[PDB]
Amino acid sequence: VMNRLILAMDLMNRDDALRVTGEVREYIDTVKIGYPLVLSEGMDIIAEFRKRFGCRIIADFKVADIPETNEKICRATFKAGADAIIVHGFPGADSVRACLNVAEEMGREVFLLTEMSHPGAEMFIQGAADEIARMGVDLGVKNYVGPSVRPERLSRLREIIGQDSFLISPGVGAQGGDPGETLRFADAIIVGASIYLADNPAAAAAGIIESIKDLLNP
Amino acid sequence: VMNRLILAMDLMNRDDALRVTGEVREYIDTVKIGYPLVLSEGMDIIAEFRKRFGCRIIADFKVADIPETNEKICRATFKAGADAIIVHGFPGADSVRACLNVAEEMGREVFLLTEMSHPGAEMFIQGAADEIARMGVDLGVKNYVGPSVRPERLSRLREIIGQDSFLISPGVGAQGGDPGETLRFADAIIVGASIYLADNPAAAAAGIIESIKDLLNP
Ligand SMILES: O=c1cc(O)n([C@@H]2O[C@H](COP(=O)(O)O)[C@@H](O)[C@H]2O)c(=O)[nH]1
Ligand SMILES: O=c1cc(O)n([C@@H]2O[C@H](COP(=O)(O)O)[C@@H](O)[C@H]2O)c(=O)[nH]1
Repeated sequence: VMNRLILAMDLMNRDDALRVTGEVREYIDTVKIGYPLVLSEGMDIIAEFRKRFGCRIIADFKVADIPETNEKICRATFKAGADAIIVHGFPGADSVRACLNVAEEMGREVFLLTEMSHPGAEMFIQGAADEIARMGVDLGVKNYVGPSVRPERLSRLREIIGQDSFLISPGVGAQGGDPGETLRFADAIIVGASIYLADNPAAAAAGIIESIKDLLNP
Repeated sequence: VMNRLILAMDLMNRDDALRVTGEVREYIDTVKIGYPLVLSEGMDIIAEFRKRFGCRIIADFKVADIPETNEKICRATFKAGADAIIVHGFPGADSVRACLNVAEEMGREVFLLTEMSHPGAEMFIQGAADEIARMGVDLGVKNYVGPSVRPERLSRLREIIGQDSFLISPGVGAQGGDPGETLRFADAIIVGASIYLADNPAAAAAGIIESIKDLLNP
């Protein structure tokens, strides 16, 4: 992940999407694309992004259905060109395994979302996060997503998943997470509104990259 | 819901979807449309279904993001003409409230998914299900989704939500739930593959209904 910085492109608008991303392409080669954009402009928006930019794309679909439906979702997502897909753990091991199977059958990647950055996450998710993380480990998951906003559960997550696993962390910028601190445990940070909304996308990104310049490489 | 029967249109081919749904319109006026089809053909498939069949559409997106992102998803979804959207409870009250807001601010409905039909659901969901349903009641949620395959959990769900709430239940047909016993608690059953993968979907819909006959009306 170039500069350890993944853009969360949640603009809901094909033209502003391709424009903010084009304006920051110099700084990032990895884009997270979620339902805000995909439901607004269609799954073809993924390809148009691979063409224009030759970036990597993480489909942030928070897959959370029964195993049979999860398989269909993954299959469809990977057909539209996504390099990876983000899957919920709370639905349990069979739902996560359904995604893993399709991923490998198609040589792509699954990220397991173990925990979330918003206040409601404390209600049910936080209490299960350790067991969801261990479930991921037992399942052979290598990629994880954890919240930058509470650094101390990132650390626990790192404990459980080992330094072998790849960890990416949202909640940076808009939600108040510190990029520097997050990267103590996370391999890459995810940043949305801080970049794509601000007056000067390019400058907001470069300001972020400077702030963590001592954390770049390799 | 006509004949208390909701078609889960999980065909991923547009042509096969528009056609099988066409063949059962006699029997059903409410279609659940989920990500298998939407990710294959686009959000426009919802409006198209609406302007061919004049049916209510439940957008089964198992919304499960932070509040900010949930809002964008609900807006995008309702703008493509969905009458309702299905939202996960596990991410907590703020995420669910986020959807309830767009819905109320757009005269639409939210369904709260409290518990699921697959074996994996026992891992984390089952243990939180009562508390998630109670959270639903407190938020003022009026529509719910619960699994037909675990009849004692349905009964339990009905206790908590009241007879005032609308309850729809999947897992009938393919996953082994019986329509009759389910409707003892649920207002409507959801049926997917046991209809849409049948040689004569029309026929299959009738066998379910004919067999449901004593539970029809009002
Ligand atoms: O726990 C999580 C998991 C996420 O995927 N996200 C996602 O990360 C992005 C954060 O964007 P923003 O930088 O504007 O806060 C959003 O797309 C959101 O859905 C999150 O905020 N918290
Ligand atoms: O607990 C649940 C919740 C669901 O939404 N569903 C959905 O209901 C439908 C059931 O389809 P089928 O009748 O072919 O089993 C699928 O779209 C599935 O994702 C489910 O099976 N169990």
